[PDB]
Amino acid sequence: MDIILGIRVQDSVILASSKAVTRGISVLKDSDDKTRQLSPHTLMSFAGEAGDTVQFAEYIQANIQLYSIREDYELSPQAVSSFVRQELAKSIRSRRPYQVNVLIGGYDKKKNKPELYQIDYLGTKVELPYGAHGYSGFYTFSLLDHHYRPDMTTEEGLDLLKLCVQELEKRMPMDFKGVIVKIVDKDGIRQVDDF
Amino acid sequence: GYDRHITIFSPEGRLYQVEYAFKATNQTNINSLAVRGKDCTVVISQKKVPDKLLDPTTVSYIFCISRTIGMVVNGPIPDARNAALRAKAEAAEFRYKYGYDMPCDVLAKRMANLSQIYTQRAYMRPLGVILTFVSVDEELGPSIYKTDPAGYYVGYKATATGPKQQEITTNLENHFKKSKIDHINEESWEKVVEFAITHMIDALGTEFSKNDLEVGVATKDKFFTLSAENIEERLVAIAEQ
Amino acid sequence: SDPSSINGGIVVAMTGKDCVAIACDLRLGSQSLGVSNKFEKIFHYGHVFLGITGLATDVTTLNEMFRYKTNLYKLKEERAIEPETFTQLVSSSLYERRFGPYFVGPVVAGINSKSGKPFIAGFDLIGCIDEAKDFIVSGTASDQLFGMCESLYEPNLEPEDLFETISQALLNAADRDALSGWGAVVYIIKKDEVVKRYLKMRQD
Amino acid sequence: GSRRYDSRTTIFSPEGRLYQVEYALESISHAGTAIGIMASDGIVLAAERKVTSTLLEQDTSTEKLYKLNDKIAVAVAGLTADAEILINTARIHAQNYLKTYNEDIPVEILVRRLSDIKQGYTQHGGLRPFGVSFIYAGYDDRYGYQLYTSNPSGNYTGWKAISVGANTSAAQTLLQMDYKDDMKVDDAIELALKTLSKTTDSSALTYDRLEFATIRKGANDGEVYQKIFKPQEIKDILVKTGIT
Amino acid sequence: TTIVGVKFNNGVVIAADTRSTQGPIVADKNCAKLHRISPKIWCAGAGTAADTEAVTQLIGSNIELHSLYTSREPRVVSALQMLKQHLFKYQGHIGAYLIVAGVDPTGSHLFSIHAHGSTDVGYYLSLGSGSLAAMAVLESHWKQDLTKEEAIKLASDAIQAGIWNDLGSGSNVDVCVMEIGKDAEYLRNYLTPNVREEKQKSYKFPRGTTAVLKESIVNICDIQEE
Amino acid sequence: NNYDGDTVTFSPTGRLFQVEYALEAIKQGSVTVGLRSNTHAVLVALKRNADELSSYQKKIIKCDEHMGLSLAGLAPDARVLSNYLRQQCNYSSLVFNRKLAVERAGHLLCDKAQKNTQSYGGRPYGVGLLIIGYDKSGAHLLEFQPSGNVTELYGTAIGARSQGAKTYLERTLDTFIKIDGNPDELIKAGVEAISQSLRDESLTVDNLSIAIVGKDTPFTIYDGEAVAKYI
Amino acid sequence: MTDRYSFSLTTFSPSGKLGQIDYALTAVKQGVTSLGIKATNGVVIATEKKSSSPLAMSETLSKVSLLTPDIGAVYSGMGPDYRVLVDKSRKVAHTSYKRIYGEYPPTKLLVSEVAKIMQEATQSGGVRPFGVSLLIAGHDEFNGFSLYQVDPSGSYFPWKATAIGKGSVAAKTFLEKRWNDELELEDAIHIALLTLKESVEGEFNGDTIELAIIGDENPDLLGYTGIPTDKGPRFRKLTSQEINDRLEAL
Amino acid sequence: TSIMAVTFKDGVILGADSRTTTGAYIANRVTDKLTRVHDKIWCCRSGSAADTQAIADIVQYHLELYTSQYGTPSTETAASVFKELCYENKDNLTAGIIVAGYDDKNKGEVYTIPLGGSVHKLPYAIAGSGSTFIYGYCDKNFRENMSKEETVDFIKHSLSQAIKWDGSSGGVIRMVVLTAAGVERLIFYPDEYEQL
Amino acid sequence: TGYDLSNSVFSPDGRNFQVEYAVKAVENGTTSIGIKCNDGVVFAVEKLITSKLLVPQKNVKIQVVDRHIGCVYSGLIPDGRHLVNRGREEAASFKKLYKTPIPIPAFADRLGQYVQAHTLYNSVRPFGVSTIFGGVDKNGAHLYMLEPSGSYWGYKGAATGKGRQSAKAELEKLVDHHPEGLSAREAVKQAAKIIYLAHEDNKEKDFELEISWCSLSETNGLHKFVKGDLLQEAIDFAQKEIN
Repeated sequence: MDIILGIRVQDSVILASSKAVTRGISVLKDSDDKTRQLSPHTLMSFAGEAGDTVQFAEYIQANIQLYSIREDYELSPQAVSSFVRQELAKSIRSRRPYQVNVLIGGYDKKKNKPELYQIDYLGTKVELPYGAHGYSGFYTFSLLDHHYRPDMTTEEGLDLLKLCVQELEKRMPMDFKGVIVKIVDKDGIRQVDDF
Repeated sequence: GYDRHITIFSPEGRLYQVEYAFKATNQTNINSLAVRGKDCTVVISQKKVPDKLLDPTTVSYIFCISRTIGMVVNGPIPDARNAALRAKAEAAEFRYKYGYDMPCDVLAKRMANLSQIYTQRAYMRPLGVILTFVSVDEELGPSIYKTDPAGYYVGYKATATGPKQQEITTNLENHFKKSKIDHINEESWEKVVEFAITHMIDALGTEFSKNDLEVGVATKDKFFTLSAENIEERLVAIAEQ
Repeated sequence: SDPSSINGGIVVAMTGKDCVAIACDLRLGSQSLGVSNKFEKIFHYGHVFLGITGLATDVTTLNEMFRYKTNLYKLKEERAIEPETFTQLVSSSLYERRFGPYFVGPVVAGINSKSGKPFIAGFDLIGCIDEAKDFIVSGTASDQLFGMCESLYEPNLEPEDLFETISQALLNAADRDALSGWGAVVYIIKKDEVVKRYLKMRQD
Repeated sequence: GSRRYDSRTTIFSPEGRLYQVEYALESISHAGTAIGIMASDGIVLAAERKVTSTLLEQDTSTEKLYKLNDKIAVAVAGLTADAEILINTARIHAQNYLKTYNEDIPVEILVRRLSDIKQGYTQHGGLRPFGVSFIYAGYDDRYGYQLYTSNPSGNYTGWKAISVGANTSAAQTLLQMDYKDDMKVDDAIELALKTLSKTTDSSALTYDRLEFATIRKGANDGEVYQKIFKPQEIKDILVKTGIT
Repeated sequence: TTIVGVKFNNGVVIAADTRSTQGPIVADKNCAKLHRISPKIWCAGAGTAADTEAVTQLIGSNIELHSLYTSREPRVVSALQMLKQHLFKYQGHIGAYLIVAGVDPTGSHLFSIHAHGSTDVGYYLSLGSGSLAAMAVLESHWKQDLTKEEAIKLASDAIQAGIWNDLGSGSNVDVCVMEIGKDAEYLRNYLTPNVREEKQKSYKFPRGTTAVLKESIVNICDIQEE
Repeated sequence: NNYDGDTVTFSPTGRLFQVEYALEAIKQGSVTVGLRSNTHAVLVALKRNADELSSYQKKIIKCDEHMGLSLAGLAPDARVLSNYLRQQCNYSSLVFNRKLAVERAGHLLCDKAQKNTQSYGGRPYGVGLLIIGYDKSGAHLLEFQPSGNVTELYGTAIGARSQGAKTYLERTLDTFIKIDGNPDELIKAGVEAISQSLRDESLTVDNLSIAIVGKDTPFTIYDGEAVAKYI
Repeated sequence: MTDRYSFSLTTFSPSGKLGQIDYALTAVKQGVTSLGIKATNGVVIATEKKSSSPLAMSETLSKVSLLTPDIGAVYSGMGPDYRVLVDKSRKVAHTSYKRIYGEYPPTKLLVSEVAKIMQEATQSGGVRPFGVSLLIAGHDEFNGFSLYQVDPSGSYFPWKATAIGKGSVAAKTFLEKRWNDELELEDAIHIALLTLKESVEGEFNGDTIELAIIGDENPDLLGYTGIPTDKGPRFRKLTSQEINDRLEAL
Repeated sequence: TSIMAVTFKDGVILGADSRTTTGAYIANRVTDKLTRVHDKIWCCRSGSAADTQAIADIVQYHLELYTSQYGTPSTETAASVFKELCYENKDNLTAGIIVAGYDDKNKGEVYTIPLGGSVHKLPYAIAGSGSTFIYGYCDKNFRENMSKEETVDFIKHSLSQAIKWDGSSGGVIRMVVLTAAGVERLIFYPDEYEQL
Repeated sequence: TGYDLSNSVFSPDGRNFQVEYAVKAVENGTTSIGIKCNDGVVFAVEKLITSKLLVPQKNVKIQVVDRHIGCVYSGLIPDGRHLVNRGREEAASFKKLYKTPIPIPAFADRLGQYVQAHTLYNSVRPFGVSTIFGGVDKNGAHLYMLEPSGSYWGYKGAATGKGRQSAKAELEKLVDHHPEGLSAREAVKQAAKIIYLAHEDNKEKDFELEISWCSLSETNGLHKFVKGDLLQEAIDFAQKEIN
């Protein structure tokens, strides 16, 4: 299972997702992202069921951008989090369950506050200082709680993350092959090239 | 224009079509009397068969709806068969959903509501017929309800129906003011058939034999209609008195 | 495993003299991993309080369901809805989907303003009205809670006596249970004011 | 079939116009007069209800003011009947939105929904159009106080004051003399009632012919309040302005 | 659970206990399981507590609707025949186990109905989880041509039979008497046995004993005028 | 008139206008004839051009291998009738392994035609057919009006100036019903029949169409050279 | 078929009227006179029941219907229309309220359902509007007693007292004078008969007049003594016997 | 549950027990298993008490409607009614119904409807759970045509053998007599017959 | 008026104008009769020969319903074939559910409600046919004649079509010379005579006689076409009586 980490630093969100795409016995491809930029000021990362994960990502990406061109103005990341929860609710009673766990991090421009939310697959949004899904949770929830200071600057936060991969690598049983990192902060959405 | 060919308000206040259904009623020229006894209800209707070819056993205006409920219909026979069928279905339906024979009152009220939807809808015409339902109910006794193409009804102590009904109307009025009882007192149901037929000959003035009458009688737990032998034998008993 | 045990949570409520008190814990997990130290499982529509426990998601959905229903009422009748009335509504939404139902256990506590009566009620998954005039427990340490309160609770209490009982009873039970703890919140609801008080309590 | 009974309520006339729609405008202008004034510090809604005798109930009246959700109200000009159905649907829509995005509907979107509903009676279905025009008073975050009016066709637009109902001619001329931007809620309340005093054909504007309501974002810090006066707070504010 | 129903000469008496159990843990010590279809037709219930109480509500409205519409007292049969149909439409998932009783114009009646849509009459029936216990006492003492005052004695003892030998029977014993041609009488808490023995001492604590973190006053009152 | 505008409205004369307007429409089309003995049935049809450069339209539709028709009237509405007749022939053979009796087809086209004049928002099918076909019980020729009446004849013609062919066929009635197993002489009778109804337009090779179904003869359309033998 | 009665029958006229809606209020002006007065502790509604003919007895006919345990109704206009409305009125009251809130509707909500029926009957084509005015009088716990008047267009207003029907204009100025805001239950009842006697010319007996109150709770008519939380019904039609007494007090 | 019905010269006599078991515990001890669907055409229900009782009313409805439009229905006709509901809903309803009726035209007739659902006219039928143990006694000793008195005995002794060897059968025996003379219920308490 | 442009709107007289127009279109049709025997029924119809180009005995106008009910009609011939189609549905469905051949007073109501139906809505056009239909059951003979009203009645004989007045006359003669009924083998012969004489008024073109009967005794209650000898004799017996 793919790794997918969150952490909410003092004025930025750093999301990180696994590169490995492993269908069947062989690793097909090893440079594929698992994230879709919703809005100029929202990023959504996703992993879970094969093949479901992709369909359910564009399905949200379209419907959200449609509300943004209808009103010439993007919904606050606070609201965007709720909309996802809604469709993941409706899908567990339906004939087919989707089975996708998602992290929404976005930089709230009105409040001038960065926010993170963890929406598990049944359908539960929960605001969190930091989180994860999968087996990732077991290994990084203890490493983060030791060292995370609310005051950290964007650059402490990167250097915390680089401890967290190198952890996963010792204990994990499956390759994941280094992450991609992205920053979402007040100034737009950029990517660190250095793991 | 538009109003005098379908069912919407005139600038009058008066649905034309609806009112025409009432003129429509009296096109068969048949006169009906229904009186109540202590234990029964009688209703009698002239039976006039216009030809030698027509068979006299199939000419009717009394229909048997359930065990305890007969109905006499007044007017054009297409509409009558539509009312009869529809009545029957309802009869059946009631008994299955609450498990006891539909009392008369309920049936009368049901075809009145059912009448009502026909005048408010635009594409159904209302049926040109006046319905008289008779029974000995289980808790109320002898009963008459008479329902009207609009969907009006009310109960009655006796009733008249037809073209020449004003004669019968006013004959009956004299009778109940005099006696000061609701219903003909006599206990037997032979006896109140006798009163009924006699009162008819006298109200329209014209004599009637065994082929010009058609009797229904309703007692407690059985409705029956009388054959030409029992109308004839009852006309004998009338002349001897 | 069972849908009801996948995040724990407990809710207790008691009536007292001229006040009621409702209380839960804060913990929202996914099975053995505890996820978050926040998360309220009490919500309040007018001067009614509605605390819902059990299966993670349906707590939430079923909350923006009662938000939606309470709202439309106060626009029709131009008042705030009365607890006696509210109890009927919770049964009636529940029973609507009989099959595939919500795995919840909601508990109502407020005061009728028109008569001054305190008044509590309980439910189940399927959802039936549970009358009482004592106290109602709910959740996954509902068995464990049930003895504890019964023992402590004195028929009728003063608003700050009451606050001692529901406290020790709510604490001790959460420390004999695997999916609860992590602080607890106790509300005391009087005819005029609501206090929200956090409880100092052993993590683990 | 139904050829002889045809009413063709949606066809263009040679003019380029729509007949039943013009006729609905007419209807709305017979009705009792409502006026709106947006201030920099609230929004006022003052309405005159009609055909009133001392014997009619006065205190428990609603025919002209209806609350939508805590920040938005409407005043209604035209058939009461028609207007109810478009309120029921609107209320449900407001709430729907709240159950999906956990925040209140902006005033813009709410009016854009109602106008489409109205449009759609005049596209197809041969239904007769509604006998309604609203005033919407609202308060969101991204524009402040916003006032909107809507037409039975669909068309809706923004204002700094507007009225509808009877004597919109008489009312709108006075209003262009007298608006100013400093306006306070005490200034705006005054300039409202008085316009209704001059344009009422009644003997006099009085406290039994009014319904009245404000929305301030002031009044208890920033938290948006709504006040629908009781008939004893209108009598006191009819005496503050000395109409009596 | 124990609900008996005994006919007598002029009427019918329906009686129950008040203990409502959910598992081995005793949910609620009191709970009137007597419900009211209509002013002279009571029904009490056994089995799943949600599924009676919902289905007693639903056949109430329609009989209450139906009674105005035909403008006469409602008749026992009708409620019974309606139930019978509604339950049969779901293949017996609705775990209803109802005694419906009542008087009306056409006499005394007393029926039983099991989840699949089976229906019986009898002069003394019983349902619930004690029922076997109750059923025993009935089959000896019950005889024909009972009065009122005797028959209630027979009912209570049959419930008491419940109380002592069935675990899911406890606490208070309700009754409700219906007799032909009068109003029906509800006698809640007719027999109270096993009052709770007193505690050995008080458990009131000292004010200030439980440590708190912090407080707030969170005002639910709608936005205030100023 | 005043009752014509609706098909719904039965007139205070006692004839439905619309159904007479349908019936009128065939008399304006191209002329056609069919006649039959006991061994063969022939159709002869006049094809017409839309001007000079236009090619000649086809009036004779293969419905199956022992049936066919010709049309005269609305050619669009003919393709709808004839696609029904397709389905129904196959339907019988699929399910019950049975060639559709010519007789049986008659009611089934009537019934479907009737259905579309009583209902509102219909209009008659404005087209007449001659149905010929050789089945188990011998030769038949049924004539389908747009009214819906199916009639079984020895000969007829429908279309323009057909009385001329009738008149001719009632002289020859007794000749050709005795001609049996002589396809070449049977066909000759039909070509001569259409010459009488003709007002100009001498039969060339691309005016004439000849169809014959017979005892052992599957339904075969002749054009081109094949009708140069029978001019 | 091709049923196309879809298009609304009612239209607006060039003149800003709703042509049918105006006609219907004529059909209300011809029906029989009835009234409602609201007091301090009760309401009274009254009409006359007039025999169609003599042999008829209008006992069976009721122009006064209980809706719910607290909300009674009386009409002017068309016979059938009043009846069918009342049955749908009941049915909807138990489906969209009574099921999903425990208690019977509060007064002023049930009217809002009644009105939403009447709206439809002019919007969805193929049906002419209803031809009746309802009074709906009622009483719930929070709002006190009340009275509401419902037109066939869909407009409803609360009232202090009102009449409608044949001699409506007449009766109405007679109510204005006599009404005051301090009225025993009793004294409302004496005004009702007096006011019904001006504009009526038929016979005056208990069997052609109908009186009915919303008053206090009856534990006589409870149906089931022996549980105090139930208080029992407020609507109560007045018996024939009582009326003949009140006719010495005309 | 032992139900039988037997023809004689003057009509047909239907005879039943009244015990209703559910496993060990007897539910009801006095169950009427003889049901009226016309006024002179009676039935016996066996199998699953729910599935027949629901059918028992729905059959009662179709017939009551057919009376009011066409006049009385022959016993044959009524039997067909049970057929077309059992044949279509055969999956989930498990019904053994015996339809007997006395026309005045062709006297008493019996049809049985086994569980598959099919009509079969017979001059006597036996059905139910308990009846298997009495197949042999019935077959030997059935005389064609009898006097009313004998039949009442042929059915008393039959059912009493059934009660004795079956756990699911007992109580009192109810009999219904269909003749021209009307409908007579006869009843035999346990002391009148376990000694015989 | 404007009631003649409409369908099924009452006029001020009570009359429905459309239904009275339907009768006009019957009077255009051919003559047809039905004679009720002591134990069966006979039908006959007059089939105008248009041209020497029709094939003898293929355009038969007597359509049988189930296996024991004959129907014959006059008025618009397509309408009739639809009224008959419909009766087949009603037949087969009654037999599936109750499993006995449909009774003839049953059959009469079913058709009747279906006629009648087309005067409720004004979107459908009323049926321009009058049908004589009937046959035999276990109660015996019954005969019925159906109108565009939605009316039927029981008859001793009946007649419709162009020459129906001629027929009705002669019919009554047959009831007054036999107050005890006409029996089966005779009634075929009389049938012919009433058709040849009713065709005196329609004597524009030749015709063919066509007869059918269903009788308890002759045919076992089924219907059949009269053929062979007894058809031949009855043709010769009519033709010598009008001369």
